[PDB]
Amino acid sequence: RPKHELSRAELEELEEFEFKHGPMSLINDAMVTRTPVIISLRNNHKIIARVKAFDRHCNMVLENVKELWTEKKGKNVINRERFISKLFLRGDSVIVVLKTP
Amino acid sequence: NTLYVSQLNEKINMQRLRVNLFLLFATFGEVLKVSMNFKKQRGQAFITMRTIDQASLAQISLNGERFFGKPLKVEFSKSETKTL
Amino acid sequence: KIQVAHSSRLANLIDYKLRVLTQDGRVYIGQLMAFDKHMNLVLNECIEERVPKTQLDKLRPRTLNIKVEKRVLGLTILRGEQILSTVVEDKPL
Amino acid sequence: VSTPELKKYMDKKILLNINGSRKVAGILRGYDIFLNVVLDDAMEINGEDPANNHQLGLQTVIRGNSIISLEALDA
Amino acid sequence: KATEPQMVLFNIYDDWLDRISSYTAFSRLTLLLRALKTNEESAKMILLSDPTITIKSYHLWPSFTDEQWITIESQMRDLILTEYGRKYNVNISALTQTEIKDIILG
Amino acid sequence: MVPPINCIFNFLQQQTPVTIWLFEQIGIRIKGKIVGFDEFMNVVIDEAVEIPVEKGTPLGKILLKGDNITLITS
Amino acid sequence: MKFTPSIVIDAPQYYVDHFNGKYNVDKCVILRDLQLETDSESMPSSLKHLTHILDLTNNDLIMIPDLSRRDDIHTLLLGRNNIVEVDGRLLPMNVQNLTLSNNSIRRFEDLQRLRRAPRTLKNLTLIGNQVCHLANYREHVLRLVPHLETLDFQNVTAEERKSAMSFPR
Amino acid sequence: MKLVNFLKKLRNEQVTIELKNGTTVWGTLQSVSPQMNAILTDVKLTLPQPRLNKLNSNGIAMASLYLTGGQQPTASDNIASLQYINIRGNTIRQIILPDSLNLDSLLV
Amino acid sequence: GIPVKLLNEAQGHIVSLELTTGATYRGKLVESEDSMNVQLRDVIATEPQGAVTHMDQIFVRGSQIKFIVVPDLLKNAPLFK
Amino acid sequence: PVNPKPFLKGLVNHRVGVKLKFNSTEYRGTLVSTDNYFNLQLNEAEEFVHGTLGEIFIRCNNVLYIRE
RNA sequence: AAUUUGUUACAAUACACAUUUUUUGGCACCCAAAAUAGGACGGGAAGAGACUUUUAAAGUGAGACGUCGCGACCCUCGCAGGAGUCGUUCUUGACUUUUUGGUCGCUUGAUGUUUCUCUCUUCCCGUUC
Repeated sequence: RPKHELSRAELEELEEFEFKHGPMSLINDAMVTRTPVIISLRNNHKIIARVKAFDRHCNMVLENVKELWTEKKGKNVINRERFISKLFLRGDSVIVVLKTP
Repeated sequence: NTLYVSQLNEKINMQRLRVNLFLLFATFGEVLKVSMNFKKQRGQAFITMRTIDQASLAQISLNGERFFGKPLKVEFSKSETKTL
Repeated sequence: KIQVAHSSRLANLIDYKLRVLTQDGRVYIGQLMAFDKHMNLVLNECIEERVPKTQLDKLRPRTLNIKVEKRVLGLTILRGEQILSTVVEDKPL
Repeated sequence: VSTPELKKYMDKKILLNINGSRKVAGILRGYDIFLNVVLDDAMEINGEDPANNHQLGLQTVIRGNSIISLEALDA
Repeated sequence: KATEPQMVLFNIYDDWLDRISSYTAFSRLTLLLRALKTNEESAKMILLSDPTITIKSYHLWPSFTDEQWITIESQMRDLILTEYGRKYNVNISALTQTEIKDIILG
Repeated sequence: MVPPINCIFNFLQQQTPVTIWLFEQIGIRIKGKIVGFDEFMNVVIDEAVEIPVEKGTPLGKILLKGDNITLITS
Repeated sequence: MKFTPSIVIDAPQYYVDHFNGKYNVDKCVILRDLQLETDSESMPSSLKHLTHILDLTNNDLIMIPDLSRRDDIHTLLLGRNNIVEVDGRLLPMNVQNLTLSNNSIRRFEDLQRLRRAPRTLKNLTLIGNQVCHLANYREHVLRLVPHLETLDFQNVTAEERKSAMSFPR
Repeated sequence: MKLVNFLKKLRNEQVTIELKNGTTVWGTLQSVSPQMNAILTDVKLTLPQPRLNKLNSNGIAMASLYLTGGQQPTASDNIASLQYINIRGNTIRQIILPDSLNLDSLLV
Repeated sequence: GIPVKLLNEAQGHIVSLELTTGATYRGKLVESEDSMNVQLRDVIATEPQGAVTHMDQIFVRGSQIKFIVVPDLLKNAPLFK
Repeated sequence: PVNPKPFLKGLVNHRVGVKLKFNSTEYRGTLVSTDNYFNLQLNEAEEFVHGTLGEIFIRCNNVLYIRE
């Protein structure tokens, strides 16, 4: 059923369902259980972050997240690690997000 | 305010000519218009100034001054400019 | 140079000469007049400045003088999709 | 919301560039609000006009997202 | 998340007690117990500071090799050392072990 | 006039096989039997093979997203 | 009076010179008849505002010096200034024109101050200066100017530029 | 829920807005639009140096950086300092907010 | 918004276009919609690499447009009051 | 005459591969749930481009196609 | 013997929207170059090598779009964004007419894209230890 038919509260119940029961429930269960998540961006740089908050667009607030990025030129590789205490992440850059055991 | 020039070197380019004019007229006063709108060339250029006194001075001093070979014939404009 | 009001939004500033950055690395400098919801804006007398590839190499880290090829285009209407960031150049007449 | 106005273009042989590289020529049949354009007797233009040109199919539809410019070669 | 009165069992010690002797782990607990008050928000800043670290499902504490934990408890003490220190106005050099214990135990 | 998605519905019921070009970055073109479609022009293709740009491997019944669609060609 | 920051602030930077660029500044109450006897001090108050053109015409300035790094500035009008020497390293890459009419610049003093450049300016006017009268002054000015597009309204003649280059060699 | 409403309570804080270009902006933050258009005040915006035998940085971001008019000639590395940059929302990648503020109060 | 209304006010006048592909289409504007997709008449085209051609009619997608140059005398037009 | 959404409703808790548009990487795993946008959740996924991955969330814009 | 309060209308800001036409990304990659204890670095000029052209003698990696410019055996009269009309009263509105450069060389303007392949010596001027 299309979204333009529903009322103002039916959208709130719809978003509550989608967060509680749905794909993004992987992130929600990760926020409550304090389980660290791995996030791959489009950039190709992967952050190991603990999710304080998330949102519909997938943009999310992470604290203590660690960023891992490697670069190569003519098959000469170097691995670089960067630690930031507080992160707000816009959700359009992410591709895959996994929940660590 | 405006001063209608005449009898100048047509062989020189437009923008360059305008620049030259500006350079010339900065000593007398603040030049409001860089070059004449018509841009027919061959002398016809209206040097618009802020002050009338400055314009007058220019007219006095640069009457038959050597600018790109030929002597420039300075004179006061008939009608007032669109900017002024 | 010029100090913009500490809290000033795109609506607060009108007729200021701006400096507009697009995704392609070129800049449109001119007076802003209108703008829109998705932030496509209208510049009055605008000149697009560009960085030469040789100039771009010069910009790489080591007084630098860049030759910036620019062309004049009056009264344009930009597209919000292309715009990247905006800076203030001057204050109105 | 609003339908693009191709109304004078349809049934006329039209060239249109698909993406940065491509140029397809065909007789325009129909169109929609996203500019998705279906045309028949499609041909993919290339540097050598008779040689590298190869027809596509009896009916071809184009996503409006890949459309850049649309020129009609015709009245 | 509990709307009803009930008994629940959990382990405060988790990894550190399992790794390190029992006298010392309570002491590392008490270094922590003082600290989280002094860490209003930097707790989650310092405890998560190594993002490689994860909390075990049964356990409460971040499970780790315990070297940063010695660094964590030391940084946390310095936050306690300054906050106890600033209210009374003491120099950091003037702080001594007998004062540092008096900060810990009082 | 023949609306484009009407034409696609004529690809669904007429069971004609179609070749479909993807975006220029991916470098493969898919071909198969278009079964059904949505409003977003993302289509299910039965008995689809991916050809790099004729040794391509057969795919299956596969849902293909409309964002990457360029051409749908018989 | 002396060229201060306050004066600069006061100056009318509203009416832009529409020939090229923007913000045609005129320092003090009016740069035309400001009477700046000392060198152009407190240049930092402008802070490279904006072919940015500054009109200093009808002022007492002795030396063309004391500038802050100005990237924009392309035009200097310095007419009716008692300029003697104009040696500097600040305004080098910047600037496209220099109008020095009715000043006191020496034929040797003007040549000495520049020290020569591989490329410089593009438009130059030295008219109503003592130096221009001096014998071979045009040849000396062309040799000093090094690269040049104009010399007192008349362009250094292509052939004249070649002969001047030969004299330099 | 729109998490952008969080950023609107971060006003008057030191922040880095790390864009899609790789360009990073340190500055004091002002009102954030509902589209996440972020307007800053006193900002030093730069590009990181991939070392890697001096591999070539972003070619578009260097030009866009020199064309702000804020890059000073004598800067050895690649940076620019300016007042009042206004950033479109879709350009933002990451936002690094200060360590001091507590989330439990602001995330409600 | 005003920016699109100014494009509607430019109908029947020579305008310039920059597509995000890099080309330049200068010619007379016949139609424009609120989706910014315009169609132009008797238009000179400059390819991204500079090769210039001429075509009688053109229709471009608004999403691919980068900037549009409009006759200057529309600056004082009543939209800006 | 199956359409995409009932096709995803029929592929729930079946082994499905999903090819992303970038590196020709495909995640092979048991589908859990999908959103309106066709966001994906997977269990016991494996990344092919060789690894084993416990649980996965895949955003809708990056997927190329979905197969069984 | 202008201020404040109430009501009505219009305009601006914040309460919206991840599915091909603007703001929840077709994303990212060419690769490689300085270390010492008089010395580097940039710019200009000259010579030579190797390149090209003609049948030993001539200049500096080569081949393609434009961009505004240096010459001219040419054209060209010479003073009016504005102009006219009507309404209306001492300069305003509504309705019509429509830009100098029109060109050619460049006996190397001057200068940016895009493909392929592989510098040393001498002088002059600035910066750094």
